[PDB]
Amino acid sequence: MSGPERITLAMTGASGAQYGLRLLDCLVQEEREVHFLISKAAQLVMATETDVALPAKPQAMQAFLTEYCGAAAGQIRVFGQNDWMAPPASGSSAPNAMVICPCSTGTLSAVATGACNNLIERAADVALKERRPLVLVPREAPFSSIHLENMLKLSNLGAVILPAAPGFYHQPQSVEDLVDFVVARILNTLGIPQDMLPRWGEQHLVS
Amino acid sequence: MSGPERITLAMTGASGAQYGLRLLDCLVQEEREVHFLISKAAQLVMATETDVALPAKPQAMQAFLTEYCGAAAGQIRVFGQNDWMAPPASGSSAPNAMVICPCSTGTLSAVATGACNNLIERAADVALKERRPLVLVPREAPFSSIHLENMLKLSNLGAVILPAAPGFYHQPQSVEDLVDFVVARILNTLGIPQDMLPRWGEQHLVS
Amino acid sequence: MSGPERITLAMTGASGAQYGLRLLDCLVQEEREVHFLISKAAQLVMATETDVALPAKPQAMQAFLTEYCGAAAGQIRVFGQNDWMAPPASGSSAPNAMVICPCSTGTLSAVATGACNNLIERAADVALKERRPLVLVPREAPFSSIHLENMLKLSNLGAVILPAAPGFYHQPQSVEDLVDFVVARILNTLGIPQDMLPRWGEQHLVS
Amino acid sequence: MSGPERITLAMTGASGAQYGLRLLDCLVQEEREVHFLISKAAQLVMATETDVALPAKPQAMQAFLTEYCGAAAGQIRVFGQNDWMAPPASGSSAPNAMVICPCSTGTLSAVATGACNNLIERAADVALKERRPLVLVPREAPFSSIHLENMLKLSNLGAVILPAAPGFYHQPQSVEDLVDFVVARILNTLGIPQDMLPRWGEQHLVS
Amino acid sequence: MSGPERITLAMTGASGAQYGLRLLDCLVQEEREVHFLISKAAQLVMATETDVALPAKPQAMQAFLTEYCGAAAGQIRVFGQNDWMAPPASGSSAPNAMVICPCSTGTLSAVATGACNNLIERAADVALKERRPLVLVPREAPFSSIHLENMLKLSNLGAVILPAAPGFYHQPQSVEDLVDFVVARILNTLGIPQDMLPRWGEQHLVS
Amino acid sequence: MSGPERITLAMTGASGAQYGLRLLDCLVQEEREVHFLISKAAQLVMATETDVALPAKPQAMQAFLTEYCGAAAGQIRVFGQNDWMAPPASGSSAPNAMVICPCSTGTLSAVATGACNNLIERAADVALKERRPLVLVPREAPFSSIHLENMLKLSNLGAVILPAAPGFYHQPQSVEDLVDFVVARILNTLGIPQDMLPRWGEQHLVS
Amino acid sequence: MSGPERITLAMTGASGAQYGLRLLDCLVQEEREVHFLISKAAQLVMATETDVALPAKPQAMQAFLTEYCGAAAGQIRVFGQNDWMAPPASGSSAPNAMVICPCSTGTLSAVATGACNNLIERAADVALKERRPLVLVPREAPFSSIHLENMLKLSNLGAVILPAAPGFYHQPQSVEDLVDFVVARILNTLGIPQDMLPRWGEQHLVS
Amino acid sequence: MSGPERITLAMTGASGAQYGLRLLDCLVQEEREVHFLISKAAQLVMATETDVALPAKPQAMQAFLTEYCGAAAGQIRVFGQNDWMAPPASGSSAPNAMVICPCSTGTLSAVATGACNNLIERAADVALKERRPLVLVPREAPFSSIHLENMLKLSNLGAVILPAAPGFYHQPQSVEDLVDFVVARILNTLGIPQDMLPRWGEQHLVS
Ligand SMILES: Cc1cc2c3c(c1C)C(C)(C)CC=[N+]3c1c([nH]c(=O)[nH]c1=O)N2C[C@H](O)[C@H](O)[C@H](O)COP(=O)(O)O
Ligand SMILES: Cc1cc2c3c(c1C)C(C)(C)CC=[N+]3c1c([nH]c(=O)[nH]c1=O)N2C[C@H](O)[C@H](O)[C@H](O)COP(=O)(O)O
Ligand SMILES: Cc1cc2c3c(c1C)C(C)(C)CC=[N+]3c1c([nH]c(=O)[nH]c1=O)N2C[C@H](O)[C@H](O)[C@H](O)COP(=O)(O)O
Ligand SMILES: Cc1cc2c3c(c1C)C(C)(C)CC=[N+]3c1c([nH]c(=O)[nH]c1=O)N2C[C@H](O)[C@H](O)[C@H](O)COP(=O)(O)O
Ligand SMILES: Cc1cc2c3c(c1C)C(C)(C)CC=[N+]3c1c([nH]c(=O)[nH]c1=O)N2C[C@H](O)[C@H](O)[C@H](O)COP(=O)(O)O
Ligand SMILES: Cc1cc2c3c(c1C)C(C)(C)CC=[N+]3c1c([nH]c(=O)[nH]c1=O)N2C[C@H](O)[C@H](O)[C@H](O)COP(=O)(O)O
Ligand SMILES: Cc1cc2c3c(c1C)C(C)(C)CC=[N+]3c1c([nH]c(=O)[nH]c1=O)N2C[C@H](O)[C@H](O)[C@H](O)COP(=O)(O)O
Ligand SMILES: Cc1cc2c3c(c1C)C(C)(C)CC=[N+]3c1c([nH]c(=O)[nH]c1=O)N2C[C@H](O)[C@H](O)[C@H](O)COP(=O)(O)O
Repeated sequence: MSGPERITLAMTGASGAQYGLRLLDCLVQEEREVHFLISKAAQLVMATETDVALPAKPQAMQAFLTEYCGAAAGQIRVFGQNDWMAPPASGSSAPNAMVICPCSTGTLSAVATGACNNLIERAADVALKERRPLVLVPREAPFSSIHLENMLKLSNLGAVILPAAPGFYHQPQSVEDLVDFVVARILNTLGIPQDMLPRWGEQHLVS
Repeated sequence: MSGPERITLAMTGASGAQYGLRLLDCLVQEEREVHFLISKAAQLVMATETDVALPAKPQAMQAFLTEYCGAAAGQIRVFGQNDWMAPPASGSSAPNAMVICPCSTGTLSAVATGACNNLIERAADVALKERRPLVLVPREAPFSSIHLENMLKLSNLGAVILPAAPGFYHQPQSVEDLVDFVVARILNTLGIPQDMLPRWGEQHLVS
Repeated sequence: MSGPERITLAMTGASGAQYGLRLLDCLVQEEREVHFLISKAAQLVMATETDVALPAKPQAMQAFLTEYCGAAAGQIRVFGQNDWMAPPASGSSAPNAMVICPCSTGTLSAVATGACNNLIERAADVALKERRPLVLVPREAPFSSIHLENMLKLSNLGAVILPAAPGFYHQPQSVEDLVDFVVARILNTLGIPQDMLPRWGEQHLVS
Repeated sequence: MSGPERITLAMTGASGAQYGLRLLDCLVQEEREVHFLISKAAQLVMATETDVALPAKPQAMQAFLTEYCGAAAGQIRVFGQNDWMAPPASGSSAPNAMVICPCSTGTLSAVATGACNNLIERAADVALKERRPLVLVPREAPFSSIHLENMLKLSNLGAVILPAAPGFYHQPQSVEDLVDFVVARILNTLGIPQDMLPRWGEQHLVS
Repeated sequence: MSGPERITLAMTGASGAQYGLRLLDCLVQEEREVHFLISKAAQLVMATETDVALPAKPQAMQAFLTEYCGAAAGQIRVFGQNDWMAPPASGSSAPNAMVICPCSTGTLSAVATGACNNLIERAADVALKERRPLVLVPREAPFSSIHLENMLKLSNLGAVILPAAPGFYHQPQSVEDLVDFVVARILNTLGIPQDMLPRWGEQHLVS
Repeated sequence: MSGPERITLAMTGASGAQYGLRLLDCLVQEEREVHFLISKAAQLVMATETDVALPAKPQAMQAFLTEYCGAAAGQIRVFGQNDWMAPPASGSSAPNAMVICPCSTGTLSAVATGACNNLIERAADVALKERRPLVLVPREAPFSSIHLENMLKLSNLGAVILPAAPGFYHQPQSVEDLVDFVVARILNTLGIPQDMLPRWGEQHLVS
Repeated sequence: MSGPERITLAMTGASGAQYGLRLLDCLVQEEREVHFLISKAAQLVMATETDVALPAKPQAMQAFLTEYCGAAAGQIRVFGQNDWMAPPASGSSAPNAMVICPCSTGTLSAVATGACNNLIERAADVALKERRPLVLVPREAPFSSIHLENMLKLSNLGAVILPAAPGFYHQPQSVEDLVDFVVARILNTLGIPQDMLPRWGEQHLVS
Repeated sequence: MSGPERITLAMTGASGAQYGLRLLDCLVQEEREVHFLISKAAQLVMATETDVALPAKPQAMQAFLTEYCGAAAGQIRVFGQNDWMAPPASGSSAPNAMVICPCSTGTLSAVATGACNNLIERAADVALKERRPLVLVPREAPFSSIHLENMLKLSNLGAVILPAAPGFYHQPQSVEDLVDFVVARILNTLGIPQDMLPRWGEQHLVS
C-alpha cells in the first residue's frame, strides 16, 4: 500500500461535518486503520447540519461508525477527549498521519500555540514534534489576521493547511461532488489512492 | 441605500467562476453600478468550467453581461486590462468598493507586493492607498506559506480575505446554494442587503 | 441614533464589576439592544466586590438585569458561555459592536491567540474577522510583557485597548465618578451619546 | 529596612497628581530619602486638578513639600529640569530606585527611545543603563499601538509598567482608597512596607 | 536563611512526578512554607508512574502530603485549580518563588501566551508581572519548534527554563540519584541550600 | 530494512556519554554501518564519568569499539576531527543520517551558525544542506536563551532537537533503563527498530 | 561585605591590559577571591603594551600575580583555557560574578552565539544560563554592526556592556586616572566599594 | 587634498570636550573649512571639565575659536542651534562630512529616530538622507540596550559609530595621547591625513 496504514482523524467544531464523514468512509474503503477523535463542539455541529445520529460516548460511537462505514472490527478505534492512554497522546506511539477535518479556528489556535488542552490538540502537538504528517482543514470566512498568522506558523513548520475550498473544474453536479473534491485533495496529500478527482492533464502530451 | 453605490468587480483565474457571476447578478439586482474587470486566465476558467459564452472584447462583453443580468443601460461598465483611463486606475476617481472574486494566487501576490501589472492589480493598489474597501476571494488548496504570507500582509493592512469556503449550516440542497453562501458573505462584508443567508440567532433571546 | 443599535457586552474576571454594570445601565438608557455575556470568573468577582446578587443561569439573570436597569422586555438578551446558537457566535449574525469590560488577562490572551474556548472568546474572534468594533477594558497592574504584547497585537489589528484608568480632571467626588469617567470613554469610542464627561476645551476659542 | 533608602520620584504631565503626592507622603513616612523631580506639564496638571499650591522654583518647592509631608530637613531634595549636577543625572551617583508617577505618554516615549531631553528623562535612561529599578505609572485611555509598543520595549528591558488602574476588591469607599490601591502596588514593587493593601489570601490554608 | 521563605510548587502533567515529590520533600526539610498546586493531568501521571496514593481533594491531599513529608502543621498549603482566593492568584499576595515541576508542554504554552485558565497558569502569570522568580521544568522529547519558541519567549522575560535533563558526572547509582541531580539544580537556582550535588571544582586551585 | 543503512554518530562534550555508547551498541546490533566521530572534550567526559578506556587515536579506537560492541569488521569506521577526506565532510558522499549524542552547547552553537570548525560541525552542516536527517541530543540545564534560540533555528530548518530528558512511564528500575528510554526515542526518530520502549496505547481500542 | 565574594576575571585580546590588571588589584584589596582566566591573545597584548612579564603557564602565573598584587595565598586562582574541571566551567559551581576586561570582539561574538570554545567562553555561557552577573568591557573603534548586534543581544539578556570609554569629569591628570574611571565603573556595577570615583551630586540638595 | 574640504563638527553634551577641541584643531591645521555647532549641554560640559572659556553666542564664539586654533578668517563658521538658514540645515547645501564628537546618548537617540529638534540633529538627518559621511563619537558607560539599538540602526544605515574608546598600543604617556588616539581614528575615517597614529604593521613583510 501507498500511504499510511493508520490515520488519526479528528473532527472539530467548524461547519463541514460531511467532509469528515466522507473522508472516514474513504479511509475505511482503502483498508486503513482509523483513530477517530471528535470534539464536543463538532458533535453539535454534526447534530445541527446533518441527519447522522452519532452516539455520545466512545464505545457506542465506535459501534455506530463501524456500521455506518461497513468497517471491519477493530478498524475504527474511537478515543475520548481526555484519554491520555490512547496512542495519539504520545510520541512513543506507532506512526500515524493526522488529519483535522473540519478544523475549527479554536483548534487551529491551540495547535499553533501548543495548548494541548484535550487529546485532539495534544495529538497534533505530538505529530509536529515527531515530524509525522499533519493536515488541517479549516472552514471559516473571512479569515482574520489571527487565523492567518496561526496558519502561516503551522505551514512554516510543515503542517499542510488545506482549506475546505472546493474547485469547480470537474463538472460538479451536487453538494456531494464538492465534498468529494476536498476529500480527494486530502487523500492525495496523504499519498492514499483515490478515484474521485482525476490527475490533471495526465493525457495532454503537447501544446 | 446601505453599502456602496459602485463596486469594482474583478474576476481572476481561480476556479469558482460561478461565484463571480452570481455576485454580479446580485449587485445588479440591488441597483448598484458595477465596473467589471476580467483577466485573460479568468476567461479561460469561465470557458472550461461553465457554459457561459462570454465575448472576448470589452464592448461585446458589456452587451452580453447587460443582457445576462437584466441590467439597465450603463449599469455595467466593462474595462480592459490595460485601460489606464478607466476610473479604477486612479485614486482621483470617485469612491468604489472592490471585490476580486475569484482571486487567483497570482493576483493575490501582485496585490501584496504592489506589482500593478494590469488594471485589476492597479485598481487594488489604488483601493489600498485610498483606504477604500477591498475584498479578496481566493480559491486554492492547499494554501502554501507563500499564499498565507500574502494574505496576512493584506489583511493586516485592512483587506478582507474571504476564501471560497462555503458553510453547510443553512441546509444546502445544491451547488447553487453553496455558491450563494459565499456570495451572501461578500454582500454582508460590503454592507449590501441580501436575503440568501439569514442572520444567525436573530430570534434566539436566551439560554 | 448615532452609534450602534446592538452591543455585545461581555464581562470577564478582572476587578471592576462596577464598570460593566454601569455601562450596561447607560446602554439601556440610550435604548440600545444589549447581548449580555458573563464568564464564570466574572460571577465570582461580582460576588466578591459588589452587593449585586446576580442569578446564576441565563433566564433568571436576564429577568434580574431587566429589572435592575429599568430595561424594556427583550432589550437585554443573556447568553450562556456555550451557546453557539446565539448571534455573537457567527459572523453571519447581524452587526453588533462588542465591549469586554472588565477584560481579564486570560480573556485578552484568548482573543489575541484566537483560542475561541467559550462564547465570549468566539464573539471577539468573530468581531475581528468581520471588522466590527471591539473594545477591551483590561484591569491589571503591573502589566507584564505578555499582557502588553497581547494588547499591542490586538490594537494593531484595530481593537481599541481601553484600560480601566480613570482620569481626575473632572473634579471626581466619589468612586462612582471615577467609574463614570471610564464608562464615558467607552461610550465616546462607540459613538454613543453621553453626558457624564464634558467635551474638552469645547468653549475655548483662543490663547 | 527592606527596600531602597533613596527613591527618585518624578512627576510628569498625566492626570493623577494625587497618586504622586500620596506616594511622596508614604515614602516620607517610611523614612526614605526622596529626590523629587517635576515637569512643567505636571505643574499644570497639579494646578488644574488639585488644590495644592505648589511653588514654581525648586528651593521654595522643597520648603513647601517638606512642610506638606512632615518631612525631616534634607529628606526631600528637589531638582530642576536642567540640573545636570544632581545625582539622578549620572550613573556614577549613589543607587536609587526611580518611579515616574504619573508617567505621561510623552515621557514614556522619551524613555523608550532614549531622548534624555531633561533631568527626568535622563534619570530614567541612567536607571536602565545601571540596571537600577524603574517603575512607570501611565494614565491614559485608550492606549494606542504607539503607547503599547513603548511600554512593551521598556518592560522587555526590565522596567515595571504599572498603570494607574486601581482594583475594587478591598471595599473602596472613596477616591482616596482607589489612590491608595495604586500607591500600595508601587510600594510593593519597590519592596517598601505598606499597610493600605492587605496580602491576598495570607490567612487562607486550604480549599 | 538564604533563598525564599515561601515557594509555590505546581505539578503539571508531564512525566517525572518523582522530581516534584522529591523537591517538595527537600523544601519541607529546609523549613520552607510550600503552596502546593497540582493539575488534573498531573494526578493521572502520579497514579500511572508512582505508587503514591495521593487523595483527590485539597483538604485530604494536604493531610496526606504533610504526613508523607514529615512536615509541620500549616507548612504545606494545598489549593485547588479554581481557588482564586488563594495567595498565588494575586500579585497583592506576599512574595513567593514559583516552580512548575514537572511542566507539561500545555502549561508551558499557557504561561507563554498568558492563558491563565486555572490557578497554576494564573500564578505563573502573576510571578512574571511582579518579577518574582519562576522556574519551569519541562519533560518532553523531541522538543518541537512550538515548544522551543514558548521556552525562548519565557526565558527572554526572565523565567528559568530548567529541563529534566540530569547529568551523569556525580557517579549516579540509581534512578534516585538522577532525580536528585535535577532537584539540586532547582534548589541552586532558588538559592536554597542543598547537599546532594557538590560545588564543581571548589577544591581545584590551579592547572 | 527500515531506516538508514549508515548513521554518522558524533559524540561531543556534554554529560551523558552512556547515551552515545548505548546508541552505538544498538545501531551495531541492528546491522547498520556507523561512522563514528568524537570530540576532544567528549573524550574527557567519557574518562570522567565512565570506566570505558577509549584509545585516543582513530585506528586504535576503531579496534576498541569494534570489540566493545561485537561489531563486524568494517562496520564501525572512526574518523578524526580534521579528516576532511572522510565521507561525512562532503555532500557528494553517500546518504547517511546523523546523530550528535550527547550534543554540547558549543556544538549546538557551531551547527546553528555554520562554523564548520571540525569534522563533526562540518558533517552537520552538510546534513542540513543536503536535507539528510540530523538529530541533536543536548544535555544542559538550565537552557539559556542563547541555547534556546540555537535550538529553535535548527528545529525550524528541520533538525530534530531531542534533549536527554528521559521519561518515567515504563517502570524504570535503574540508570540503564533511563538511558534506554532516550536511545529508543532516537531510534524511533531514525525509523530503526527497537524493543526497549513499547508503542504507547497499541492495545487500547476504546474509552 | 557588599558585592560578590568571588569574581571570575577573564582577560581577552583587546587593547587595555591596564584595565584588567588594575581591576584585579582593586578586587584583591577588597579581599575578594578571584578566579583569573587569560586568553592567548591577551598574553600577547599584555607583552606588547605593558612591562608586566607575566609567566606563561598557570602555576607560575598564579605565583607571579599573587606577588604583584600583595594577595593572600589561595586568593587568586588561575585556570588554563581548557581546564574544564575548574569552577567556572559548570553551573553547579558556587556563585561568582564574571567580568571580561578587556573583552575582544572575538570573545564578544563567542559569548553572543554560545560558541563555548575555551574556559572563558564557557564560563560566560554558564553565567548567562544561571543568571549570575556578567560584565563585558569591549575596547574597539569603530564598532561595526556585527559588534553592535552582539552587544545588543547580550544586553537584552541581562549582560552589562561596559565599554572602555572613560569620562573626563573627575579632573584626570594621567593615563592611570582614566584607567581608574573605568575600573570604578566596573566595581560600582558589581556592587563592590571603591573610592576612586566620587558619587555624583551626593552633596547637592537643591537648584 | 584627500578627504573632505568641509566638515560639520558638532559638539554635544557627553564627557570628552577635549576630543572635540583637538579634532577642531587638527582639522584647522589640515586647512579644512569647519562648520562648528555646539549644544547648550555641551557648553556646560566644556565649562565643567576644561579651562576653555568659550563665549556663549555665535559671533564671539567664532572669534574665540579662530584665535584658539590659529585659523584663517572665514575658516571656522559657527552656527546657532536654531539657525535654519545655515548650510547644514538643508540637503541643497554644498557637500560636507559630519562628525558629532562627543555624541550624547540624547543626540544619538534624536538622530536615530529623526527628531530634528535643533540644527545638530537636523544636520545629521540631512547627512543620512543625502548619503554624506556621518561619524558619531559616543561617550557613555554602561551602554544600555536603548543606546545599542540606536547605534545599530544608524550603523546599518551607514553612519560610523566610533566610541571614545582609546587604545593603549602606541605607548601613551599622558591624557593627551589617549585623546589623540581617538582623534586620529576619526581623521582616518574621514580620509584626512594625520601623523599621531602610525599605520599598523606598515613595515612588517613576513612571519
Ligand atoms: C457549535 C458551532 C460552532 C461553530 C460553528 C457552528 C456551530 C454549530 C456552525 C456550523 C452553526 C456555524 C459555523 N461554526 C464554526 C465555528 N468555528 C469555526 O472555525 N468555523 C465554523 O464554521 N464554530 C465555533 C467553534 O465550534 C468553537 O469556537 C468551539 O469552541 C471550537 O471548539 P473545538 O475546536 O474543540 O471543536
Ligand atoms: C487557466 C486556469 C488557471 C488556474 C486554474 C484553472 C485554469 C483553467 C483551473 C480551474 C482548471 C484549475 C484551478 N486553477 C486555479 C488557478 N490559480 C488559483 O489560484 N486557483 C485555481 O483554482 N490557476 C492559475 C492561474 O490562472 C494563474 O497562475 C494565472 O497566471 C493567473 O493570472 P490572473 O491572476 O491574471 O487571472
Ligand atoms: C475570581 C478572581 C479572579 C481574578 C481577580 C479577582 C477574583 C475574585 C479579584 C477581584 C479578587 C482580584 C483581581 N483579579 C483579577 C484577575 N485577572 C485579571 O486580569 N485582573 C484582575 O483584576 N483574576 C483572574 C481571572 O479571573 C482569571 O485568570 C480567570 O481564569 C479568567 O477567566 P475569564 O477570562 O473567563 O473571566
Ligand atoms: C497639561 C495637561 C496635559 C495632559 C493632560 C492634562 C493636562 C492638564 C489633563 C489632566 C487636563 C488631561 C489629561 N492629560 C494627560 C496628558 N498626557 C497623558 O499621557 N495623560 C494625561 O492624562 N496630557 C499631555 C502631556 O502633559 C503632554 O503631552 C506633555 O508634553 C507631557 O510633557 P511631560 O512628559 O514633560 O510632563
Ligand atoms: C496524563 C498523561 C499526559 C501526558 C503524559 C503522560 C500521561 C499519563 C505520560 C507520563 C504517560 C506520558 C508523558 N506525558 C507527558 C505529557 N505532556 C508533556 O509535556 N510531557 C509528558 O511527558 N502528557 C500530556 C499532558 O498531560 C497534557 O497535554 C495535559 O493537557 C496537560 O495539562 P496540564 O498542563 O494542566 O497538566
Ligand atoms: C570536559 C567537560 C565539559 C563539559 C562538561 C563536563 C566536562 C567533563 C562535565 C560532564 C564534568 C560537566 C557537564 N559538562 C557539559 C559541558 N557542556 C554542555 O553543553 N553540557 C555538559 O553537560 N561541558 C562543556 C563542553 O565540553 C565545552 O564547552 C567544549 O568546548 C565543547 O566542545 P565540543 O562541542 O567540541 O565537544
Ligand atoms: C594580539 C592583538 C590582537 C588584537 C589587538 C592587539 C593585539 C596585540 C593590539 C593591542 C595591537 C591592537 C588592538 N587589538 C585588539 C584586538 N581585538 C579587539 O577587539 N580589540 C583590540 O583592541 N585584537 C584581536 C584579537 O586579539 C583577536 O581577534 C583574537 O582572536 C581574540 O582572541 P581572544 O578573544 O581569545 O582573546
Ligand atoms: C551637562 C552634563 C550632561 C551629561 C554629562 C555631564 C554633564 C556636565 C558630565 C560630563 C558631568 C557627566 C557625563 N555626562 C554625559 C551626559 N550624556 C552622555 O551621553 N554622556 C555623558 O558623558 N550628560 C547628559 C546630556 O548632556 C543630556 O542628556 C543632554 O540633554 C544632552 O543634550 P545634547 O545632546 O543636546 O547635548
